[PDB]
Amino acid sequence: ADAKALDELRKPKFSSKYLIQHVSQKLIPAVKEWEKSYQPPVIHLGRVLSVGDGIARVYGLKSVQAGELVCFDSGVKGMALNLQADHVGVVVFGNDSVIHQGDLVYRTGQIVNVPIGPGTLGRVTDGLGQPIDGKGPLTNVRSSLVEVKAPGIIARQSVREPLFTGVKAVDA
Amino acid sequence: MRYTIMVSATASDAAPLQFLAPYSGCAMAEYFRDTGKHGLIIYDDLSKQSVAYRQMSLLLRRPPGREAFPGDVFYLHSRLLERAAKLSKELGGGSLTAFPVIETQAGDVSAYIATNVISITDGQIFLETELFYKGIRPALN
Amino acid sequence: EWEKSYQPPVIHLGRVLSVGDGIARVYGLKSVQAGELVCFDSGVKGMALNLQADHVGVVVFGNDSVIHQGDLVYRTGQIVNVPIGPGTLGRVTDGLGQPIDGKGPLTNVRSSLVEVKAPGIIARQSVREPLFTGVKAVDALVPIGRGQRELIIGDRQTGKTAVAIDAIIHQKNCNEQVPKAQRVYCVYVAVGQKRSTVAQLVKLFTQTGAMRYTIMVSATASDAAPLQFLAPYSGCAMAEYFRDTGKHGLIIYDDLSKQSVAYRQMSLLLRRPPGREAFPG
Amino acid sequence: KALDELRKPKFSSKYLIQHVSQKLIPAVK
Amino acid sequence: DVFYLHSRLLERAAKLSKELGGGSLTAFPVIETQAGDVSAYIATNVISITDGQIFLETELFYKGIRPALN
Amino acid sequence: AGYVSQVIGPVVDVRFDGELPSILSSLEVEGHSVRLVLEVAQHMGDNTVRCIAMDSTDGLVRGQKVVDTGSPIKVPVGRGTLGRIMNVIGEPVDEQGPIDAADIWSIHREAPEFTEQSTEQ
Amino acid sequence: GELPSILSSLEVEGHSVRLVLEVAQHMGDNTVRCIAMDSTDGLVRGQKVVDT
Amino acid sequence: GELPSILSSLEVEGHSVRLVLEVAQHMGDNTVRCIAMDSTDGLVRGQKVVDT
Amino acid sequence: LKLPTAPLQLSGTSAQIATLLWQVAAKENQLDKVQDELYQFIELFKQHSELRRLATDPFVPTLVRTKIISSVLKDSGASEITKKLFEALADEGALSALLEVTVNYEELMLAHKKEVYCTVITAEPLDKLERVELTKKAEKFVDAGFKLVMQEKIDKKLLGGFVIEFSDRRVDMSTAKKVEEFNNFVNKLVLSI
Amino acid sequence: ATDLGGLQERITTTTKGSITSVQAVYVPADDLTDPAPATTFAHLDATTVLSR
Amino acid sequence: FAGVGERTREGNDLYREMIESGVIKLGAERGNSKCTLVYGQMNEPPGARARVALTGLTVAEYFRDIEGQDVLLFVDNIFRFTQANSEVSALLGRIPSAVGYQPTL
Ligand SMILES: Nc1ncnc2c1ncn2[C@@H]1O[C@H](COP(=O)(O)OP(=O)(O)OP(=O)(O)O)[C@@H](O)[C@H]1O
Ligand SMILES: [Mg+2]
Repeated sequence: ADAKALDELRKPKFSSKYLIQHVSQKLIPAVKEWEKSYQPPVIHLGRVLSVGDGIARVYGLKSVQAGELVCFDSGVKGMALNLQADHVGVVVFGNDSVIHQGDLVYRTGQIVNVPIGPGTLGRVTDGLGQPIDGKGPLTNVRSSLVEVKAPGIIARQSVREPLFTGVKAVDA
Repeated sequence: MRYTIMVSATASDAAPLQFLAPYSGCAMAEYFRDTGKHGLIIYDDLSKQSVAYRQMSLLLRRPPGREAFPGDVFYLHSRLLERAAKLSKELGGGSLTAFPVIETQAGDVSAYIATNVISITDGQIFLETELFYKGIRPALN
Repeated sequence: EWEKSYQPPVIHLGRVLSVGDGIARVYGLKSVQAGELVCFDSGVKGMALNLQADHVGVVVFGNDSVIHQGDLVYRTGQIVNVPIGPGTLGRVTDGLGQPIDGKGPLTNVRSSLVEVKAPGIIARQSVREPLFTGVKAVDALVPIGRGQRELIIGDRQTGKTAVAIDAIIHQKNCNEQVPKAQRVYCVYVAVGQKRSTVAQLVKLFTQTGAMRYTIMVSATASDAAPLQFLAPYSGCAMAEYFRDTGKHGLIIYDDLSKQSVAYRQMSLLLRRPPGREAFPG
Repeated sequence: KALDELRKPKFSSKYLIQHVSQKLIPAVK
Repeated sequence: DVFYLHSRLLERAAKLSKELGGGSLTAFPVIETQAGDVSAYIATNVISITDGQIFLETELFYKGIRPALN
Repeated sequence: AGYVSQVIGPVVDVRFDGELPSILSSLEVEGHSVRLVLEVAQHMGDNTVRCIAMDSTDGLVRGQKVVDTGSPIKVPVGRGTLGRIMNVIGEPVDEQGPIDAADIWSIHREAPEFTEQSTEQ
Repeated sequence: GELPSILSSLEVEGHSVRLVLEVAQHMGDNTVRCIAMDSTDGLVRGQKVVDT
Repeated sequence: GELPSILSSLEVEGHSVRLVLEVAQHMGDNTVRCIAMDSTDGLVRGQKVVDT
Repeated sequence: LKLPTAPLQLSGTSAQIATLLWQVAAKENQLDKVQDELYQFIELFKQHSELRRLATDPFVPTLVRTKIISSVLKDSGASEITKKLFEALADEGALSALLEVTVNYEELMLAHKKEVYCTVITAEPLDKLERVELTKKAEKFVDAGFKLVMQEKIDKKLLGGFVIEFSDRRVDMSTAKKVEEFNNFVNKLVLSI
Repeated sequence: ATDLGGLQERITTTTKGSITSVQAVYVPADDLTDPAPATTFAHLDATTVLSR
Repeated sequence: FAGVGERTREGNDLYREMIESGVIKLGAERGNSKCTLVYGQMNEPPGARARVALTGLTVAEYFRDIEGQDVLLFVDNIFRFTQANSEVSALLGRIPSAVGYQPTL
């Protein structure tokens, strides 16, 4: 177990200390003799807890926003979808074969942005905005978020102008 | 393709890219809507975007609904499609008009994604397959 | 005499571990019985349903928004009981027997369990004396004796409540011309109905005079699903009072098809595996 | 308070009692 | 793996080569449908496995056509 | 007062180290692109409530300060709301300034009781 | 110690009726999971149950 | 130490027929989860698996 | 084999470890020794971060954890019970079960001594006659030779009397509750007569 | 759809050579609305639907 | 008017039609208007679309309980109220009942 009897263990209750002082000199060299079999502990980075089927559970990443692009140490982008109490379940934008258990995950601080602007006109991109037609990167272009809110009730007018499809059945 | 953009998240791509490609294309077309020009967007097979989002939700152990679609699969299509708007005169007068494409299964529009997007949008262009081989092309019912 | 006989009894405590979806998990209550009515510190009652090894699963007879984690649950010591007796005639009570007509508490009454095993083979006898409903289609074609179960099945708005109402009113008409030993005291159980229709129905029963013999148990559409689930059992206990003491009773469980929906809600919120039409087994 | 990390035990197995009884019964002399 | 269940069973019915003795094994699996619904799970599994089908109808069975081979 | 534990879509678990909010109570989230309001759905145990969000949970960090409001969602009522557009949390959407409120009332309420019903159709 | 066999019947001591259980499973921690032949309303989680 | 990559092939030693596993996912406790190209009848827990 | 009977029965997988630890420690009659080592380990996980890293971090291998727990617990009066227990909890990654195994061990020990912790909430501080006539009234709320461990409190909202808090049950023998249930009964009578 | 597309998108004519692909598709109980044939309809140029 | 899950175009059209026909007045003559719109559009999460009908009820319950009026409450598409509560029930992990609705339908 109950909470009322477990919250009273924050107080000390030993009245004898023949083991606390014994291992405190003994803890640090016993830790250090497997220091190269350790991994550096992550707080604001993330380490891949598990991976499979395009989903990586990530331990750490204390300050990812929901929907933020995270990057793995292989350069594959992710997107932190469900933040949980003990891990982050991210979705992998590509193959997860290059993502192993123990890989480092780096947040980027950006919610998922795409190239917008006049320069993207006439181009063939993938679902993230990056060009796939093989004629250079998108210039004359600024980034913008993909999860913008729709315009409100007051930000609209009534739909009055016709948009011509050119097909007689729909235009008639 | 002096005026056409193409956002192409193909079938080989990972399911979050297929889920995210309509939002990328709509954020590209909102440049034209939000700066006084006029936009036109086609989400070819929005019933594959819903499948990709179902895959990501079922692998993230989200609670499924009917046809194993998550609870926010109506919210998924509605928060995308409501960005297709006709802005007022003070916001530039621009507009974005959407043409989502839903593939039904032998005309069964009582399926889940078809009912969701039918309830969301401002009308349908039905294309029955019995009218197609009757010579009527476009097979508009 | 209240002063000389006053011992505050040793109240067995229990914390709420987690509440929500109309079912609370209650730490403690180490001596609580299965099916025992427990009482939360907000006043809302509850039935100890699933006695588990570490917690107690309490369905909450009412709204679960008044219960928090860490609220105290007190056990009342006995199985879920309603007040039965002659003090219930005339009264409009809720699913647990508490009066909602606003005419004060149920006096001249006695508590008794809602979940009583039905009388056995050797306790019955054949159904011999008639119960007239005053509907001559029924009383000529589908005659109903005393001790019978008669389903009034139909569609929405086909006159089922009207057959029930005419049976209850006809019992008032016959009760003035018969001796005491053969008088039918009716119970109407309104499960899942609108509160406005139960109010108009209580007006009808008191303006024709049939409320003198009628008990009205109403767990309406806004009431919690354990209350709609329990209200037929409360009404059947209140009418089992007249069954068990030589008298005769009539009971209308109006829309048991809404009691089964309340029970489906309770079972599916307990993560129990659904069956045909998502109903429990 | 750093003891709050150890509040809920994270059990990677269900039959842990059998493993600790295989190791605590031979602790009896 | 209920397809693999019947698949690995029904693939052992084979006509062996002349090098392996020439022996044979002929399987006659029997699947019961429910009200003629051959669109069930196990029925379509074994229909996709086996070579032929001896489909027997109830409506021809009570027309005096016995064996009721559709 | 409380801090965000899990953000799974529109469902947000919030951990309160002290006193829990009631079910159906409103929770404001401190520090966000918009006014994010959560509504408590259940108490999960271990001092954690589970909330459903009234806006987008994109941009939500585990450990964001969530304040208890002590009541359900309270919307402006009165004759000053006539001709105005409110959303679920009672905010003006018609961009005509604030909403003249005679009172603010919680949106969750019991039905009118049996003595309070009228018996005339 | 000495768990009952599966299908063996058990008698709950101190009930309103003769509540006879019948062992259905062995749950694993000296716990047998039983099916009750009568109503379990009135059972307390310490009640002594003899094995026949 | 040094989990194999996903989609990589593993070769089980000690099996009668050549049993090849293919890594499908990393389970998280230094465990990969594999699908088998031949039958798993005859696999013993603890049997050595050599990564390719 | 032949282990002692546990004083009270308990739940699963964190309290079964405590019941086994209690039966082993009563078979060795080191019941107060291993409780003291459990408290010292609670304080040990309180003190250092590298020790609770071996209980919370999922990326430390089992070999590192079992070898650190083996090598640091070689000596210093730790029993074979506690050393084997921490080997057994380090082998399984279940070192987080310590904080929940000690409270069930405490409840087991607080049941083998036939004691009971209680809380007496009195309106005024007690005298050495206001207390002695209270415990003989409080000892009728235990069912055996349970010796309550008096814990006094103060609350002026009581108008004299006492409230017992056994953490399992609560007896409100106060006067401020008695004048509350007096008014409820007198108002429930005048609405009848 | 992701597994089927990851298999299927490799069977393509590129600027080096060509692969003319003929793939028989089992349609369970002649139900072309079943998702495993309905996913592989968009993966093909010419569909040859054989009917019962 | 409680528009539960309304399209934003049709909500704006209803608002402009209420301005034009005179039942909603803007500016200084706002007090002479006759309706209160409560709008939760389709672009909102299911938690927001599940409580817009309750907000419309609260605004109408003020006019009933305090002002003592006979109020009209236009819950536009009660089926969308049902489907929004179905969505918030599925997001809360509750097992859906028959055809796919919430168990507390
Ligand atoms: N015998 C009758 N003669 C004339 N009208 C009747 C008769 N019985 C019922 N009605 C009318 O039929 C309508 C429905 O009756 P009733 O209230 O019994 O239906 P119901 O079975 O309660 O349906 P629901 O349960 O859906 O309300 C009532 O408005 C009543 O006016
Ligand atoms: Mg009716």
